[PDB]
Amino acid sequence: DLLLDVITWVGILLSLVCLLICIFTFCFFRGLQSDRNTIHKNLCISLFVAELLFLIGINRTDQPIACAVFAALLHFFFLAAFTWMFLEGVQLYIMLVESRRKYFYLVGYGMPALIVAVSAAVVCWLRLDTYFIWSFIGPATLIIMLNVIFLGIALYKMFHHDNIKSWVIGAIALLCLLGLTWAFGLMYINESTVIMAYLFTIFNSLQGMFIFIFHCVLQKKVRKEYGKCLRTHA
Repeated sequence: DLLLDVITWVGILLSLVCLLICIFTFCFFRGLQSDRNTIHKNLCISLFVAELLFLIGINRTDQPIACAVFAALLHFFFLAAFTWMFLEGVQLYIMLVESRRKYFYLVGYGMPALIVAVSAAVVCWLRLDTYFIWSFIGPATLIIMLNVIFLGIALYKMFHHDNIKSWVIGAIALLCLLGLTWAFGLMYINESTVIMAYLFTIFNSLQGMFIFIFHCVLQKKVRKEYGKCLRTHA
């Protein structure tokens, strides 16, 4: 398990850095700020927190009180990131049919918050032996599928009838990347097979890679603003 952990540190750190490079460029710039800059900022914040909590809580169950906090925080932030891409798909559909910053914050964090508190009322990730690992997976898979539903609706609308097209293609690719990353991420925790846990590292490296290359340098708006700042400063 120790040998595989060496590889995971490389990938998770790369995901943390690649998110970090454009976690602030979503708030450090006063031009980009919009309804797709708050969703894409909270998404990176949630993924950053999830990655950091993973790196600090892979198996450290020596302190039970710390393990419980680790588990609750990770279970909250995973579904927070997933519902934030839900809100990203909803926003991409709305900007296709045609400031709600706090109301996206309400759906983006309230729904994960509602589940965690209610579920708690009834390895440091969770008990994967039935009980309510399925009660976690249910909402997660449901919102992933329904985000796919919106992404497909928008893509089909545009295709049979731009920049929204590129954004929804990037969003569906990013959602598939989260799927194929945090599917092995929930396998690296209860076991240590090199067959999937090792590829979990490269999927984190690609997940962060896509977040940093599509939504931070290939939008022709973040790149232009960063170039403006760079050229003006010196």
